[PDB]
Amino acid sequence: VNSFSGYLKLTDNVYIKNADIVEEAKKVKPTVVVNAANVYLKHGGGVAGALNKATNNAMQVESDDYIATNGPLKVGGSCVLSGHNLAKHCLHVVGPNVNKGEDIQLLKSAYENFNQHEVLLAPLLSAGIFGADPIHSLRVCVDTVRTNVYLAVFDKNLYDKLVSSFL
Ligand SMILES: c1coc(CNc2ncnc3nc[nH]c23)c1
Repeated sequence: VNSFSGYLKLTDNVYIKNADIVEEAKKVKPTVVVNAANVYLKHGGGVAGALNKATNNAMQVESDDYIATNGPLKVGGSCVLSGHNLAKHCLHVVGPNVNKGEDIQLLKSAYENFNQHEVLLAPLLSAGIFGADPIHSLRVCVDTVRTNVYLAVFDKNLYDKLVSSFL
């Protein structure tokens, strides 16, 4: 049993809810929240801008030190940093950005990072400001992630379309 409430069960391991990921993290304080990161960990907008704002910019300060030491992530890659006031850990995952011309085949590699964690609160990778089709992102998630993933989809309209169209 875990603390996640109000989710629709899609599969053995994948759950979904119309919820802003920021407010969900603050309520649950999950072990792992996933950020929709870019390779520079520049948390300007979308999910990343919203979680960084909720940490009062502490996520960005930690991220800048990480990049100064290690250099940029890979598209499809990840790193584990603090969850600050939102979670124990934040898993920063880089899905391909269609609005930068990145290979959508990298979306499966991105979701494979989730398998290193038993339970996660996450957004749909490459959705929102990253330009991919969220229906596709949900299909790759279900077909790639084997650990228990709780998805927070804020756009009520999109949530209803994801559920209605789910095979
Ligand atoms: C209300 C509208 O957006 C938010 C911040 N959370 C958020 N932003 C963007 N994409 C999201 N996906 C889940 N939660 C998200 C709150």
